[PDB]
Amino acid sequence: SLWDVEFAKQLATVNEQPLQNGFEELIQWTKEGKLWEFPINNEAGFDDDGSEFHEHIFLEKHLESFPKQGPIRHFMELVTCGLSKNPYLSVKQKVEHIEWFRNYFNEK
Amino acid sequence: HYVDWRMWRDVKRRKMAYEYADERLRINSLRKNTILPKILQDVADEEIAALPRDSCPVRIRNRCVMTSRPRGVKRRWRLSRIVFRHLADHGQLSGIQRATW
Amino acid sequence: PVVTISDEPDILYKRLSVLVKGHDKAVLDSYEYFAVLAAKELGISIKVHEPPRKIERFTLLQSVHIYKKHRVQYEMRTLYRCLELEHLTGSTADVYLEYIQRNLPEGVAMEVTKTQLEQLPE
Amino acid sequence: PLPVRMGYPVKKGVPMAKEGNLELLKIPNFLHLTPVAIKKHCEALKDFCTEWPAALDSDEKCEKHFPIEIDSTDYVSSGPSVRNPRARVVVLRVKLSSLNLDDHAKKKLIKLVGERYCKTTDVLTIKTDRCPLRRQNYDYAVYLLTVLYHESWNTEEWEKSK
Amino acid sequence: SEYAFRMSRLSARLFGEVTRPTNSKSMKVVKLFSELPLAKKKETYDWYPNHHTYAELMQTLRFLGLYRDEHQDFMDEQKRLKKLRGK
Amino acid sequence: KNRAARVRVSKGDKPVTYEEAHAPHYIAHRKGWLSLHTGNLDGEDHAAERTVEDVFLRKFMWGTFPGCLADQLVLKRRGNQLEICAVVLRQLSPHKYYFLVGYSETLLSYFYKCPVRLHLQTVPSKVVYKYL
Repeated sequence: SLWDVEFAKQLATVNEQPLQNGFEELIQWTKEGKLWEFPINNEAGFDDDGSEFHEHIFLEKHLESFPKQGPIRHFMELVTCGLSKNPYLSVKQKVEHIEWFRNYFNEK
Repeated sequence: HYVDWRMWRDVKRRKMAYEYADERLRINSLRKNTILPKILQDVADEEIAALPRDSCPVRIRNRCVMTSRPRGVKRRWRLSRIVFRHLADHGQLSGIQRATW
Repeated sequence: PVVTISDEPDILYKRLSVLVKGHDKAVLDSYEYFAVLAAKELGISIKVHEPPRKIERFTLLQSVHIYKKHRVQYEMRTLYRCLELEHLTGSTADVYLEYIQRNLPEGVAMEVTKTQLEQLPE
Repeated sequence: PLPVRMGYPVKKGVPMAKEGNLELLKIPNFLHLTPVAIKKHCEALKDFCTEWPAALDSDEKCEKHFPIEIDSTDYVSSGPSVRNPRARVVVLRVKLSSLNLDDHAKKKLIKLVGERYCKTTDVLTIKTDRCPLRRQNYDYAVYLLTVLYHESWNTEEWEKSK
Repeated sequence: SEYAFRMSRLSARLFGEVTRPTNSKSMKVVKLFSELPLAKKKETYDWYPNHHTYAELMQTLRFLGLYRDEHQDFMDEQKRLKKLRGK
Repeated sequence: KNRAARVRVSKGDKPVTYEEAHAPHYIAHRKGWLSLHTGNLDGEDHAAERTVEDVFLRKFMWGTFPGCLADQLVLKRRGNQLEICAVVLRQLSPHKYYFLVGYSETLLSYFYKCPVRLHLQTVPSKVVYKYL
C-alpha cells in the first residue's frame, strides 16, 4: 500500500486548503485553534464537568448522619450548604471532600 | 535563579505555604473557633506550634519584581508604585497620566 | 446561511445590554461610533448616552525616595458607552459580536455584552 | 500609502516625520477596513435575518408572556487565554405577578423566600447559581420552582397562623 | 421566633439546606474547609515566576545565538576580573 | 525640575527620538501610550498577569534583533491576535529578515497558543521630536 500512502499524503498536502492568501491563513489559524472560537462565547473551556441539574445540590441522603445527638450533623449540613453555594466544585470533588471530612471527624 | 534574595525568600515562603495545603487549611479552619469540640482545636494548635518555619500560611507580603520592594505595593499589578511610576513615565501604560481632574 | 439550516425552536432573546470600558476618550468614541454605525446598518432601534464614570484614584507619592509635602496621583479620563440593543434575536447579535471581536480595539474599549432570555416557566 | 503627518511641533513650523510615526502606531490602529470595506463587510453580514416578535416593550407585556428572565451573556476575554470565569452568571428573575395563580400559596411563598416579594411588581429573582454552569443551573432552578409550586398547591396545616 | 424557626426547618427539609439555627461563626470554618483559605490566593504561586525553566530557556536561546544577556555577561566578566585580581 | 524622560537643550544635531524626549506630566498629553494592553483597565480586572506578559514579550522582541530596537513595541490584543509594531532598522539582507521573522512567528505561535507576527519599520527617518 505504498502508493496508497503516497496518494493520501499528496491529497493531504494539495487538496487541503493551502495558504497563498491572508484569508487562507486566517482559516488555518481558526482550524488549528490558534484563533479563539469566535464569537468568544467563553465555551471553549471552563466546563467544570456536568451536573445534570440534580447532582450538586441534592446532598440530603448522601450525608452519613452520625447518631443525632450533637452539632456534628448541623456542621455537616452547613458544609454541604457551603459546597452547594460554591460553583467552583464538581460532584467527585464534593463527594471526596465530604468523605474526608466525615473520616477526619468520626474516625474513632 | 534570581538576582536579589528577598524575591527568593518570598517565593520559597509562598510555595511552602501553598504546597502544604491540607495541613494549614485544617489548622486555620479548626484552631480559633468557639463551636465544636476543642480536642481537634488543641491538636491543630500543637501541630502549628511544633512544626518548623517555612510552612506557616502567614507569609504574604506584596512585593515587586523590578525592585522587590515591600513598602507600598498593590495586588492589581503585583508591583510597587515606583515600578508603576517608572513604567508610566516611559508612556508604557494606557490610561495613566497626571491628575488633571 | 452556511450555519447548517435547522428546524428546531430557538431561544427567545431580549435586550443585548452592552457596556464599553476603557481609558482613552478618542478610542472609546471611535469604538462606539463604529458600533452605532454597524447597528444602524443592521437596522436596530437603540439609544446611547453616557453613564457615570468609575474612577478609583489609587494612592502613590510624587517622588521615589522621600517626598510627602509634594504628592501626585495617576487618574484616567475613562468613559463608558452602553450600546445596548433593545429586543432582538440571538443569532444576529452573536454574529455582530463576532464581527466586532474579530478586530476589537486593543486594551481600552472593552465591551461587556449582556443578554436576557425568557423561555417558558413551570 | 498615506503620508500622514503626526507629531507635536517644535516651535513655529510643521509636525515631525512623514511616514510611520510612533504615535501612529500607538493609536489602537483602525486603518484597516475603510468605509468601502466596511460596507463590503456589512453586505457580507447581511445574512442572518431572524424575525423578532413585537410583544410590546415597556417591560410589561414581555414579562407577561414569559415571566422568567435568564441572562446568558458572552463576555470578551483578554490575553491569549480564553478561560474567562464569567459565563456562569444566571438568575431566575421570574415575575410572580404575571403568574397570578396562588390561592393559598401567597402566604407560603412570601415566607419561603427572604430578600424577595416586592409591592408594585413581584420580582421573584432567586439567584440560583449552585452548579458550575448556566443552562443546567436554570434547569435546576425551574425544577425547584415547579416542586415548590406543587408543594404549595397543598398548603401545610400550620401555615395559616403567622 | 418559634414559628419562624419551624418554617425555616420545614424549608430546609424541603429545599435541602441547614435546618436548625445557631451561632454564625460556622461560616468562616465552612469557607476555610471548602472555599479558598489564605495562602492559595490567585496571586501567590504566580506572584513570582520560579525563573528556573525561564532561565534555562534564556540560556538555550543565548546558546542558539538568538538572544542577548547583557547584565549576566557583564556580571560574569566583572567576577572573572575580580578573581584574576583575587583570589 | 523633572527629567523623567526628557532631555534638556544641549547641541543641535544630536540623536533623539520621540520616547527619548518627553516630560512626566505629558504621558498622555503630548505623548501617547506605548502599551494599549488589556491590563490596566477599569472596571475590568486582570492587570498583573497582562503587564507581566507584555513586559516579557517586549524584552524578548528587543533581545531578538541585535542592536536594532531603540524604542519599545506597541502590543495590540484584538482578542486572539498579537500584533507587533517594532522600530526595526534596515540591518543587512532580506533573506535573513524573512528567515528570522518566520522562525520567531512560528515559535511564538506554537508557544503562546496565539498567532504572533511583527513588521519592520522601513522608514528613512526616525520619530525625532526635539532637535536638541
